Amino acid sequence: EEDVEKEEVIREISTPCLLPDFSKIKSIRVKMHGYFPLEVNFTKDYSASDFFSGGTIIYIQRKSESVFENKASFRNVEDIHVALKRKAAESKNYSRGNTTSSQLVESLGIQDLTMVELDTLLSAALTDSESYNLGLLCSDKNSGDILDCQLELWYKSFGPH
Amino acid sequence: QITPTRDLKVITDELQTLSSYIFHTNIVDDLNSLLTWMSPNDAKSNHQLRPPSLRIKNIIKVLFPGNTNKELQLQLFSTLKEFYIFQVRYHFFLHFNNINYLKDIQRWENYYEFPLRYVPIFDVNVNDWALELNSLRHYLLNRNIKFKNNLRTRLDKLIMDDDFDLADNLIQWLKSANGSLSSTELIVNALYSKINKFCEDNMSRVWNKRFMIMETFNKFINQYWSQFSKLVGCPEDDHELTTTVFNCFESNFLRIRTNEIFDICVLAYPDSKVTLLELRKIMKDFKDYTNIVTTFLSDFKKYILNPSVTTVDALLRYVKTIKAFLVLDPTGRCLHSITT
Repeated sequence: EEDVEKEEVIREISTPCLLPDFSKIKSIRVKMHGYFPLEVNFTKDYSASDFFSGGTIIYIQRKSESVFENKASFRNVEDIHVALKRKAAESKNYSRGNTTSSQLVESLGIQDLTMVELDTLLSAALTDSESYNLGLLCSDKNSGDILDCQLELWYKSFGPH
Repeated sequence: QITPTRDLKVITDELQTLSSYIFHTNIVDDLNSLLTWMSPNDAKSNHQLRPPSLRIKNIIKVLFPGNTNKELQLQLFSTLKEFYIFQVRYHFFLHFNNINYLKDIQRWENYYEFPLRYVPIFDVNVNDWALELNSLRHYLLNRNIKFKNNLRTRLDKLIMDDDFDLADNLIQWLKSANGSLSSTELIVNALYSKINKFCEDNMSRVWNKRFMIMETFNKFINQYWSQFSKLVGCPEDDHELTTTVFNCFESNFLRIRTNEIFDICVLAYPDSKVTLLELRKIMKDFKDYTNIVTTFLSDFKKYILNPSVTTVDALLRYVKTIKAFLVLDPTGRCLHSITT
């Protein structure tokens, strides 16, 4: 509240910083490249003092860098700068390869969960009740590697055998 | 990107019936000659990278010189498109396991699009031909691990030998494919490998120069930054990318100096004094100091602490390291660790 009756001013501070009095704070958010954003707004019902009564520390969850997350398409923006920073950070530990399990699952060629699952399911048949269910997956309103399933179904239906 | 297919037999039967009704002539045999020519399934009746005769071209002119004829003609195009769509993927699936290099997919693309110039079927305003091409590219990326690895190696080799134009074509191909190997990761790794090798080539064992990291960074920027920006497509004045590149350069400079610190302090001193002071500007963490000492002890004890070495030269080199590290470290805590 800027210590006055004015509306608001955004204040950007580092982490180990002394925030102002709890009763005068309306909302706080944390944003940073990596851990997914967290934002809490304090209404009249609960105050910042009541929220922090258990402790003055708030935890944030870690966003997972999983191969299964990026099945076929990268939904992440993947900025060139943060990719370079991550590469430099990884090299610092490396200076201080197929060593991690993510490369192992990548080497096995089972990265795509849905594509592998439908490949097993289509192995033989093609019962009509199932076929409509598989066709429903191809005709999904929103999904990921939809084009992969469509062409896999085409390969099964009218491919070499 | 949903594409329909109505089986080869049905679409062929629809095609012969439509041509017979519209044309009222015996072009069906001659129509069958065209479909084989566009067909890469049969390698005897297709083009085989050979221009068609006058017969095929004349027919196309006939096919390509009221409302019912227009819609009957329109559904014909769609039916011809469906026939070719069946025909390309079946050929692609026949040779799916035979793909190992990018040059293979380009020649197959030329093989498929060879009839395209002689018979225009794809409308200009709809990039339909590109859509299935990206679809087939996407599947090849997401189904053939060996092709994916070969593309990684090919791009790494191409970026290593400064074949920038072919590398740009490869990056464009990957972006169009939109596969599980995004070009952003590849250019990051290619850039990281290139800067590491350039650093190894340039600032290896050269310690007389002052502010040489600036000299190295400027030389690399003038030699490769414009090409790299063209590859990525980002503006040339990307300030934060240049800052990160510089931060990686000094990190590489630190790593090289940590590796060579023994010859740096023992032999070149005091000629390498200047870069020692520059090194002092970079070291900031306790891990950096513990790595610098444990390496330096390891080599010094390896070489100098041999009793086969003369004791007078051993002491002379020893005090040379003492003054070198004292100038490097005003506190002298590392000297105490070395002395103990």
